[PDB]
Amino acid sequence: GNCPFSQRLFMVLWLKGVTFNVTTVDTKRRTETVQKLCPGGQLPFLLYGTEVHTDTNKIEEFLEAVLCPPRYPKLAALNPESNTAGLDIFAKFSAYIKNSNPALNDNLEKGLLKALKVLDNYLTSPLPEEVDETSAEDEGVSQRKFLDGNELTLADCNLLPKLHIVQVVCKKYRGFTIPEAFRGVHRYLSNAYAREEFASTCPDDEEIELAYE
Amino acid sequence: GNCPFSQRLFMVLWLKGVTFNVTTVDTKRRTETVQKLCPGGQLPFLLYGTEVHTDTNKIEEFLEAVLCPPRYPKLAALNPESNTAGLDIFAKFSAYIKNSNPALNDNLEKGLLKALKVLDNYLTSPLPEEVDGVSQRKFLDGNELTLADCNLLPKLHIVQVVCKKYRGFTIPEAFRGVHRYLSNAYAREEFASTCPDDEEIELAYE
Repeated sequence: GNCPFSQRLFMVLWLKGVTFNVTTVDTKRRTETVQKLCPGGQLPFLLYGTEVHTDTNKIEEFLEAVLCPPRYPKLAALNPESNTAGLDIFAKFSAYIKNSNPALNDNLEKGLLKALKVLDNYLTSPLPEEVDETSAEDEGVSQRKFLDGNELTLADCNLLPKLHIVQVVCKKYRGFTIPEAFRGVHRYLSNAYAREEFASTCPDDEEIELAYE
Repeated sequence: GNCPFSQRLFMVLWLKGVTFNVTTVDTKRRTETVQKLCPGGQLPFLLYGTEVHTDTNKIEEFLEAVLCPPRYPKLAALNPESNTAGLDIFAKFSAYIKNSNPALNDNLEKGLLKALKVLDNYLTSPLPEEVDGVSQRKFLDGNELTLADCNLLPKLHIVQVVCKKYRGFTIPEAFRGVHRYLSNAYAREEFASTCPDDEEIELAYE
């Protein structure tokens, strides 16, 4: 499976309150170390067509259990749906970007769009906690910042690195962007990119670009 | 390999300032979590005779790299000898404790004693930082706990506990280096608070 020393784990650490030094020297030392620890590859692998969408990170499980309340905040989502929202996106991305037959590109692109749209609908439908909240402009449209509410959870730690990779690699190598009509996905990514826990653990475009040549 | 979610790792965490609540209930939950993560066993495995003494903990290496200065203290030892001192004690122990033949016991014990003595000599010999004689430093590499201590101390402690219970064997008082090292370690909560009790150890190797 995937290298467990990943942006997902970095986000978990930062959200637990265990932050890193934010310098290029630290980025390099971290990257070199993870290269040693995960010689087979450090960013999440592309999936094959029939693969289930699980991606267990044992170190994440350890940290959530042992770095726990009261000393550390609990990061697990409250709504089970949050833990599966968008999970198929990296898979649809994988099939789309691995394909070099132009004849299959349209069906595969639509597959990725459709999985994005499913996420968008999750992001724009109210969660239980929102039942008596008032939407800003359109009745019954969710305005929460992240998957499970207004706080980052474990579910966001897995999804956002992957979504960010999808965006960088598709933009670079296909000229594909996530439609602006997916307002929930764009709000989500905008709120995420504004959080140091995501932005400071983000690999620069060049590391992502080179990873997926 | 050995379960990476170990006393060694917990020591590293506490030495970086990432601590935990230590009540019998919190400790029990952590133990349970690690059993789930490492069903095969949680304490370091006994070695086979031909096995090299390497014990790579990738999560430890990761933590040292990322939880680094200026925000956190560096824990890597400065003297390379620190990282190999006593690495063979767990292997000598393994040979000694696995043997069931009373006729071979005395000379396996000699091997274990000899390995403890090599460590004792390292601990009593001044490091380069101490030069102009007996060393007064507390730990392998100096007066601060390092990653090297995080590996060695859990293992040395298990050797002490198990050997005392199943062989009536103790580290001679005369190995002052070793005794002072263990005393100084037991006086630090980063070790004590992450240490399984004697029954958990004894029963794990029974």
